[PDB]
Amino acid sequence: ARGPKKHLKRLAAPHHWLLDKLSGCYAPRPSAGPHKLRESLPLIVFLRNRLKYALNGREVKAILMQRHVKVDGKVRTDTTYPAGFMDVITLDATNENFRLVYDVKGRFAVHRITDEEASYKLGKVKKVQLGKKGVPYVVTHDGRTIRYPDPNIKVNDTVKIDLASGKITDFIKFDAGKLVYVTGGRNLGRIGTIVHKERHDGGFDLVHIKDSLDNTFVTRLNNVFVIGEQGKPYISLPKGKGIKLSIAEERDRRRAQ
Amino acid sequence: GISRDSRHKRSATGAKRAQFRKKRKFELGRQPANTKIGAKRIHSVRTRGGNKKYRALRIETGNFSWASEGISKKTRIAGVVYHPSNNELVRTNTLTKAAIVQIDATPFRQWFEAHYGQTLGKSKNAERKWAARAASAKIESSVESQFSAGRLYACISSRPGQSGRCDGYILEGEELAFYLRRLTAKK
Amino acid sequence: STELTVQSERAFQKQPHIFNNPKVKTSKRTKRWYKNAGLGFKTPKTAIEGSYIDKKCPFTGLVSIRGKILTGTVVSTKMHRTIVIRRAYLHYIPKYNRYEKRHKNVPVHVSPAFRVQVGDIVTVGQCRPISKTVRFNVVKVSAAT
Amino acid sequence: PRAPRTYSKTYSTPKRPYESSRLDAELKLAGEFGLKNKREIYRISFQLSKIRRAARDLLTRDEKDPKRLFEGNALIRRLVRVGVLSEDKKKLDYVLALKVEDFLERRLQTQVYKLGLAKSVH
RNA sequence: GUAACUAUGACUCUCUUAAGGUAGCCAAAUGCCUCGUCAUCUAAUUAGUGACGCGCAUGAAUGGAUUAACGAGAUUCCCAC
RNA sequence: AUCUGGUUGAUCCUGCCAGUAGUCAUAUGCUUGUCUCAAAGAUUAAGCCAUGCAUGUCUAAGUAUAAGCAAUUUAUACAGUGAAACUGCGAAUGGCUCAUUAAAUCAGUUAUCGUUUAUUUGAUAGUUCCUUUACUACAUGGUAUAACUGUGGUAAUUCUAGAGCUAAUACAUGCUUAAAAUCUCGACCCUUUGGAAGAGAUGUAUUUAUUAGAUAAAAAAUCAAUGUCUUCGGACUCUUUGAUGAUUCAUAAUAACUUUUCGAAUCGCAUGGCCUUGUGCUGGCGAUGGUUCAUUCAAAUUUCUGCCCUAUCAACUUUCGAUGGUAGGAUAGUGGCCUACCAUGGUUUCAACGGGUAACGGGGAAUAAGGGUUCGAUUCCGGAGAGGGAGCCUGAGAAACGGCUACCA
RNA sequence: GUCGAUUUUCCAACGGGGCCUUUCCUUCUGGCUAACCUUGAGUCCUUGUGGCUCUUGGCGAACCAGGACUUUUACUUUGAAAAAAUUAGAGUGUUCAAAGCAGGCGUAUUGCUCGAAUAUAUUAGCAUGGAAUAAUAGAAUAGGACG
RNA sequence: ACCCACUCGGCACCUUACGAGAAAUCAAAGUCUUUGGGUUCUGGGGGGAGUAUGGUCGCAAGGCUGAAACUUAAAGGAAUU
RNA sequence: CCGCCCGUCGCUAGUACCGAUUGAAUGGCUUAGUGAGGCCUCAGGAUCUGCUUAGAGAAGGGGGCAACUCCAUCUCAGAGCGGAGAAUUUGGACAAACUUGGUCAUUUAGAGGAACUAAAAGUCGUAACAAGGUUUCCGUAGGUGAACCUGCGGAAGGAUCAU
Repeated sequence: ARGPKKHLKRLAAPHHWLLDKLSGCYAPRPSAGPHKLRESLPLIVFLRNRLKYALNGREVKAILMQRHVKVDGKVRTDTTYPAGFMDVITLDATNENFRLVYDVKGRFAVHRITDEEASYKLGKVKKVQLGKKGVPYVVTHDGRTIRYPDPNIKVNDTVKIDLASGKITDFIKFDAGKLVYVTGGRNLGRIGTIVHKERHDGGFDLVHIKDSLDNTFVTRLNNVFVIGEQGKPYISLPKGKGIKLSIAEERDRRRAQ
Repeated sequence: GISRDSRHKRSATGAKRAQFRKKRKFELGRQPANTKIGAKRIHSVRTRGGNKKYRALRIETGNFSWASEGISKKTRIAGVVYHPSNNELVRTNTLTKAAIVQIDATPFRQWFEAHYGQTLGKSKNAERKWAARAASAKIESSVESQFSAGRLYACISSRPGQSGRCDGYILEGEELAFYLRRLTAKK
Repeated sequence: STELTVQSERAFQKQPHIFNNPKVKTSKRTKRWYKNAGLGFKTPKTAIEGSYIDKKCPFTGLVSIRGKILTGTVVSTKMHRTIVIRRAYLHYIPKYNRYEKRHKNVPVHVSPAFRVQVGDIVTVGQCRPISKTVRFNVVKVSAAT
Repeated sequence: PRAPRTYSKTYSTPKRPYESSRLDAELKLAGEFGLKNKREIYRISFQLSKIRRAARDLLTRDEKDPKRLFEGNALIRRLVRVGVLSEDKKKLDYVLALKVEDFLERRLQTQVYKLGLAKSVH
């Protein structure tokens, strides 16, 4: 290729931004940042498309460089900043604290939250190891690294981050009876509880999840995200609560109104 | 340059592959600037992200580790005596990994005498230490000879063409027995 | 399997970063490093109690087995510490609703821990590229008389 | 270069293009509704041929299967709202025998005619 | 000698005594004209080669046509010198 | 999901020719009023190109005496706006074409426990002086020059020569450390249950050796290194460690090592806090920069299985790597990738190898009972190339071509 | 059985798990055993084998995570990740349509609100259940099996 | 033993006929649009042409494999008058 | 059946092959020999250099005896390296390009030679269709203006389903 690409053609963008086919041949190529390019949502698409606060990708620059839109409590004026899952986009004006979580269908729906709740994130625990000077650290899906975790925090767990300081508060381990968000499978957007998981040695450990209709589906533990335990989820779930109604009943809901 | 590519080089079935890709940078290979003995000289090469690589030429005074004692002395190399790759590397006296050499043996004499025992090759607190070492151990009649001889056998562990250093590994045990047989076999 | 000589080659046949400290009094005086290959492959007793080196061994070498675990009959064992396995399979053609046989000869490195002949079923695992052809190491053997 | 804008053609020329019976039939149900050319009828014939393939697609398979139930009801609903089926013919077997005539009885010129204040459909 | 057509393979007669040179080959060491004609080799070739043949006067053990290898045989061209 | 005309004097067939319908197929011929939408020098010539243009970039936050405009009510060092040049970053993206390319690219799916990764996002650095009573740190050098000022040269080019200057986050050097512990070396006396004055070293990075990185399970005699508690018969009890299917892993410790990498001689805005009024000591938000580990954008190899026509291509590969081994070299790294020394291997009638392609692969496209057949230069993804080969500098990234060098046209 | 929207038996069809009929998913060490195969005082109690504050001796099958060996394939089931655009197709009066992914409805002054579904991608790889069809070996000089 | 009657197994057949085939016809040419027991070889209108070429074999004659350009609306099978 | 129809020959106008010519051209690969260029490397050392407090005569060699009221004061013997550093060149691998033959592929000239198809049917016969007047045909061998003829063996697709 001769060096890394810096343009993203419109058709080749991730579908879940819903980017109309016409009107421009290019899409916002989201900068390098906390989340992966395919699994991210740039601030341009958030402010201009989903909120409709700005018309063009020039008016979002006038919104961002006037230091309003804080992604994890920090200013962030990069128009293609990859804001993704569990990030709290905070518009200081209007007093809106959107936590970017998945619509049931498999897109980032706008989900307004209170300020009492918009002061943590739930980082899914990726790798944990001893760093130099034999100091244990945890790294989360966000690219946040936290030195001196609880020594019971293993991989696949979730950890509340303070996000004002950037420290761990409470953590939830990964086994049966725990509530789970799914983070991109075709089961993207679904919220259920764990039944049991597999021990596929170097062969993708699957987990069998059951939702609130005794509806069991299988997903990989990397697309699986520990959100809490039965009854009290650690965040506000969006309207629907990841139930995934079949074509008939979802059309019946839409036509009842 | 000296491309390390696999996409030349006659496929396993026997077929001569048709050349595509006008030789690419990232399959790069460079000239082996061979390191001789004495009159220290180092040339640096910029490699794949600045990440400097030091090619030694005429390198002197390697850092040799007597493992069994658990120490390492900065020593002059004399000459290469045997190499299991070529016999021309020996004649040219070129320094590479696994090249068996003679080092000056006389900061090791000076250490062994000063710290542990008494004249190998034959105040109060220092006498306590000696009398506490209390025949810690001896040498098994193979390394004893080489201190008196003036220069003792070692094998290079550092890759001096890349590291820029000729460190490592004084011989001892069945390794020395083998490399004595392989030396005395030829010459 | 040369055989009956660990001191055959010009260089010293070591295990790397493994030391036999000669001042220490250990009755046996022979320290052999070995690991668990993983994925429930029972490391053979021949490797643990052997005398060979083989740096390309999945037990006694610096090559971790990761990837996939294929299987096949042994065809040729004529070259040193490398065999060839024939992975017979059917290729279904969607037009004629029918299949056809294909060989796919794969060359595999055999550590001296095992002994193979012509017409043995071996289970091999993917490792780092050992040479120009061989990518897989032998982990299991099943000689059916 | 941005993205291919999708076009599709709505008409279809009949297979054997000189046939007394077809020519008679088409001129008749062109003269009734006051059409301009034979492609009007070829279009309505193409639209009905799309519906009929979509009907047979949904029919041949299992009964009381979400695919058949959803797509079948969607089509019937869309047709009964056009007026090509009436209240009492919502079975997905009436739709298979739907007579291009029925679609041609629901064009704007035909309705302007049949609701008076129009004096001959031309 | 006649005849499709434009150069003739069908007819006809008389045979040099007996037969009319067949298969082949050639301006051949055998062709007068002849430095034959066409091609090729050369800037230019009475030379060379390959074809053409009503062959002054080719030709079948007075052997005809090939022909590998061999030649202090006769000849032509090319490279090295 | 359909056929019809044509061999016969007529007939039934085999059968092909013709008709018939379509073509996000192409060309062409007449005709052509309106609306939306919209391909377009791909086949032949990856053949040649005049010319104009397509890559440059500035904030409060690198350098400013423009001999520029400011010009007035912040300025006596600078401070606004705003050229040139140095510095930084980019120019490796994009766009274009399809010539090469037939286990090659490519698709789907694997692996990096085999590596590099500017930038982004997270963390992350009291240890550099070197023997300790006034050696730069309230701040080093030109060991340097641009731009500018002048003196030129060629007919000429994005020619630059000599001279006069002057800065930098440019280019060179170069200090400011708290506490505690651990290690080594020794100023100490008495035949012991034998113990110390002090001195130095111990950041990070490199390189090499050595050690730790634990483990299915209950009791026992004994000798020694026997050091405290002897509650002076005798008791010592609790002795620590993460992750993976798996590692020599992460990480730590011992000995050192290095033409000793890094650690902020940097810039903007507010200019607050305590009085010992020095015109001190301490102090916020920022901006760059910086070492290692993560992360992100990537990359490089990489597992498995799948490509069109040919036997009028049956054997192909091995001095000049062909298959494997050992070691070395090289590489960012794995590897016959290359070198040396060994063994004689490896592919193949399940079509190797050779030849052809008016072949870049794929997502797809046209036709439409089902099964298919034909095509895909071309709006997306990947690969390749910039007249043809080769080479190489600069950089995180190139074997770059709107970069350089040579050869051929 | 009811308020032109829905559940009951009299009563079947389809597709299933346990259980033994010689039938055995190889089964362990801990954790977990909820538990009665049993009773520690028994008894809240219309005459009641109506019902638990709770627990000796052991169940295991609610329950792994470690052991640790499995005579192997094709075949088929279901699931996993399968880019978008294209295709099929859901919704919506771009005036209709090819399209587009918009729009819709109220005070239409501070507004509110449904959408941008779903489906095939029958190759290969990964998991998953079946074990009818097809092949391979197992005890033959027993170097066979189990304790 | 030869012969006679009944009986099977295999053989070379023959005579009458519901299925098949364009028909002549048939013990398979049947079990075939109600299309699948296993398997090898061959053909795709008529010529050019079993020709050229290239291999291969042969003492030779020849054998094996085996094209294309171009040409043409029929050529052919069976039965009827 | 005054039907049909086969070859030679002649006229024509097409296609293909053999063909001396060391044919020619293009392309790939390749032998042996020259081998630009950058890169790695053994040297080289135009110039520019800093402290050299290095002895230096120089007599306002600082507001004047004064190790001047020492200057980048006069002027180099040095000197070290603190060095930078151009051409130049020593070998190395990478490797274009050049010559030189080779071998394969494609394209293509050629005097002549021997064909084949077509086209009016023009010449010669009448080979085949009837028992086509010699039944036809196959394989092979020879002969001959032309069809064809004859031998041997075979077949009915025969003009015999017969003792």
